[PDB]
Amino acid sequence: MRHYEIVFMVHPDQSEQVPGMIERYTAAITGAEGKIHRLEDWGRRQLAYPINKLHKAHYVLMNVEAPQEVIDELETTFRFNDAVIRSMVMRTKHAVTEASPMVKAK
Amino acid sequence: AVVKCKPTSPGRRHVVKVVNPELHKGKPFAPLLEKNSKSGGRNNNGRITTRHIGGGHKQAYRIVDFKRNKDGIPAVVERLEYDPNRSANIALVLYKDGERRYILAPKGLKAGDQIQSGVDAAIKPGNTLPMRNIPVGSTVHNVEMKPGKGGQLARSAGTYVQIVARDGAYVTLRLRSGEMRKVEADCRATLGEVGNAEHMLRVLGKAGAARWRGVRPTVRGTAMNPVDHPHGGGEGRNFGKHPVTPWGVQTKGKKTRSNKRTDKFIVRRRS
Amino acid sequence: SLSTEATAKIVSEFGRDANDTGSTEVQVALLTAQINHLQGHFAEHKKDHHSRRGLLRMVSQRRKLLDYLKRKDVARYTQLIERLGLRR
Amino acid sequence: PVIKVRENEPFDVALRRFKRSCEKAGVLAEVRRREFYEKPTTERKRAKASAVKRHA
Amino acid sequence: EIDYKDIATLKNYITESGKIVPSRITGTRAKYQRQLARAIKRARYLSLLPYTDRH
RNA sequence: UUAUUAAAAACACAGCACUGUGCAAACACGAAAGUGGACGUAUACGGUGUGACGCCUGCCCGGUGCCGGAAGGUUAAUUG
RNA sequence: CAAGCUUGAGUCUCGUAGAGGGGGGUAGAAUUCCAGGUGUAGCGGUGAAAUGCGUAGAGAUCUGGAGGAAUACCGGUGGCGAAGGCGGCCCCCUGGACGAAGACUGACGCUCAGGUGCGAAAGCGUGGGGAGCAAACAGGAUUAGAUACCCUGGUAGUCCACGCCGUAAACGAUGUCGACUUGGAGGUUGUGCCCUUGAGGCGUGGCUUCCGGAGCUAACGCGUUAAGUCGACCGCCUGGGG
Ligand SMILES: [Mg+2]
Ligand SMILES: [Mg+2]
Ligand SMILES: [Mg+2]
Ligand SMILES: [Mg+2]
Ligand SMILES: [Mg+2]
Ligand SMILES: [Mg+2]
Ligand SMILES: [Mg+2]
Ligand SMILES: [Mg+2]
Ligand SMILES: [Mg+2]
Ligand SMILES: [Mg+2]
Ligand SMILES: [Mg+2]
Ligand SMILES: [Mg+2]
Ligand SMILES: [Mg+2]
Ligand SMILES: [Mg+2]
Ligand SMILES: [Mg+2]
Ligand SMILES: [Mg+2]
Ligand SMILES: [Mg+2]
Ligand SMILES: [Mg+2]
Ligand SMILES: [Mg+2]
Ligand SMILES: [Mg+2]
Ligand SMILES: [Mg+2]
Ligand SMILES: [Mg+2]
Ligand SMILES: [Mg+2]
Ligand SMILES: [Mg+2]
Ligand SMILES: [Mg+2]
Ligand SMILES: [Mg+2]
Ligand SMILES: [Mg+2]
Ligand SMILES: [Mg+2]
Repeated sequence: MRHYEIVFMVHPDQSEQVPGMIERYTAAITGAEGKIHRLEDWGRRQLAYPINKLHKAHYVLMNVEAPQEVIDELETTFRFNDAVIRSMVMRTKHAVTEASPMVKAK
Repeated sequence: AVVKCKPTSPGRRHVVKVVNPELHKGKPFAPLLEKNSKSGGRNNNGRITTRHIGGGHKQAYRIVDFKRNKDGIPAVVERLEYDPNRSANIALVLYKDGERRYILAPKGLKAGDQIQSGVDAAIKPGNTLPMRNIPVGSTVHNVEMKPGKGGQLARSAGTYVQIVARDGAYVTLRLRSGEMRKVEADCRATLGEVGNAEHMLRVLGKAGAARWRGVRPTVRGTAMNPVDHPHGGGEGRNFGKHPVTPWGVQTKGKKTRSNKRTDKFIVRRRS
Repeated sequence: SLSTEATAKIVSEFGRDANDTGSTEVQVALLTAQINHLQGHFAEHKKDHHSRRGLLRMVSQRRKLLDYLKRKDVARYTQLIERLGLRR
Repeated sequence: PVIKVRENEPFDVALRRFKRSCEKAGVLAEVRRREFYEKPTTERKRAKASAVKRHA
Repeated sequence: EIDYKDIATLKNYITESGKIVPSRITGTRAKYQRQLARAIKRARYLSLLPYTDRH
């Protein structure tokens, strides 16, 4: 029942499924009695180096309080999904809700 | 678990057996049994066509599903059983409608596990899906060559197949021999490896253990007369010739594949 | 190692009050809960030699405390090793 | 150390820019160190000696 | 305290070739130089910063 | 194991190795249809050599074989 | 022997830093190989060469793919660990250390023959893997010779899992534990207070580096992290060879 910061970037050719992709993963998280601290759609962003002959991935950030058996199944759906090109789960000490620098860079 | 025997007799000194305690100690499922009588390596002309085959223990045949086409319906594994017809173990599964089938037992699968076939199944060891729905890089077994025909590759104990690439209507597989092969993407595969991976760790220990499996003794061609083998003859131990088969074809190195209609599917031969 | 509420249950259960954390029976029972818990770790991680050295310090500290308790008060010592299942 | 030549910049000032840029970027010394293998006991002995003779 | 997502702060601590500048020169204290290098390495993985120039 | 002058140090053997074989398998018996291999699928199957186990297994690719390569030289039917 | 005490030794509460250990994923740069494109006579190597590679199209250059190993910069007289040792990033399991204010137990302590465990690299066994490097080996040089130093290749090994071995200039060539004995300059990691702007300063713990005083030492040197002044216990030495 720990805090996690999750970043995943999406292939840009399926960027209109992104609000559908977010609200599908939320029902698995709030449905595990885990609370959601932040949820930021960053949009299309120029990559610093090419991945899979690409640039301009679609970045989504969220900060989550959840148990470990929900976050373990979130990377199985990160792995077997062909739309997520890159993801990153990190453990956090305390829940974060202040706006990130990516929201205040707009 | 490999176990060493104690040298209480000279025929027991070198015996190493593989003992699996999770196998079913009991009789097999009788509706899935058939008669299977032995050949002696003789064909319908009555002639020996393969040497060194004969005797051994009586065996009944288990009908194993290599097709895995009961799509959509879940199945729970009842127990693991011994199969005398192959090196791998088999599992008895129970579908929700009440059908029982034998499958090849993959690695790590116990009683109470849930398997499912079909196009919309989950990516976990034991499930069978078409290879256009399997991630590239996966380890699969019981792989089809034609769609609907049934699994033919990676059946022996501990064997598997890696899906190396998917380009178009074909996928490229790295076979267990080291061969790269194209197979069409509508063929099914089962996730995981085949179980019983320490089958190659066993030591028979004595000549009778080979005779229990229906293996007859091999005579060296150099131990014969010239009328019997190309290697025969000599006054003492003479060889003097290039090593050949009993029918005169140079063995020890010469390639024998001559099949022009399947050569387009083979990307790289083994090394 | 041991968590906070699993720790505080043993102090209320095995001590004189909720302030008595330092008595001999509490220290033996706090070591016994972690020693029995770390068996599941070392059944998976046989090659973890650097953690097993810290497990063996709890084993030698419980044995020294048990031999001290037996020399002072044997009647209290018999109650503890039955409740925890030590020495058979 | 990629350096573009700007407008009406002579040649010898962009040569000097390229020379100054890869001297600061540390490219020739990274290549000349990585040309032979050094044992980790020789790396520590050189590292210890360079730290002791940094005594002003 | 240092964050990998703060790209404008992290870019004042890399060279034009992308190498991390040592705190001998930048003057960062030792506790924050370790937090800077770990956070720069997280950002390189998300391709917010580059490892090199050529790529 | 040489029925009927040879029972052995010969044959087999568990173990070891090399080699072929991607399944309409290699291979074998069959003018062929088919069959065995196998209701097996490379942890498998055929051929060859050595012969439990222990310590081991050095140098040579000039000759013959085999695997690979294709610039070039030479080269049949066919055309004329 | 009995009864105590809290100063030694332990337990709990709140935090901090860390390449401490085990397991599973993943990323980028580079080398090698395979396929294709462009292109044409050299490449490679050395003190100079040759062996080798290359007109059957090399080396160079671009695109795509496979695979293994190691993680530039950060990076340090830096940190952790009993020692051996440990360095990309992420997750799971897990050991220790240190600080603050308290509360608790009440000498529960120190050392340790025999015993048990851990223990670099090389090596051995069984099964895998095999890019780079490289004992043995081969060829080319150098040389009086050259079983070498140099060059071109190259197998075991180096890598993984599970067992074995039990040795190193395994070194601080300095056993462990405790108390006492002037100072200076630093590093690292906590914490307290003061005008909490200036923001900076003064203390108080842990670990660590370099000088140096008394004292000690054959000298060199060591010097509050002692090789100074003492106590407890253990290991070990008795001329050089053999
Ligand atoms: Mg045979
Ligand atoms: Mg044999
Ligand atoms: Mg004869
Ligand atoms: Mg003949
Ligand atoms: Mg003969
Ligand atoms: Mg003779
Ligand atoms: Mg002969
Ligand atoms: Mg911890
Ligand atoms: Mg006779
Ligand atoms: Mg007879
Ligand atoms: Mg007779
Ligand atoms: Mg007789
Ligand atoms: Mg006899
Ligand atoms: Mg044979
Ligand atoms: Mg023989
Ligand atoms: Mg030829
Ligand atoms: Mg670590
Ligand atoms: Mg080319
Ligand atoms: Mg090996
Ligand atoms: Mg050399
Ligand atoms: Mg080895
Ligand atoms: Mg010694
Ligand atoms: Mg050492
Ligand atoms: Mg040292
Ligand atoms: Mg010594
Ligand atoms: Mg000094
Ligand atoms: Mg002096
Ligand atoms: Mg003597």
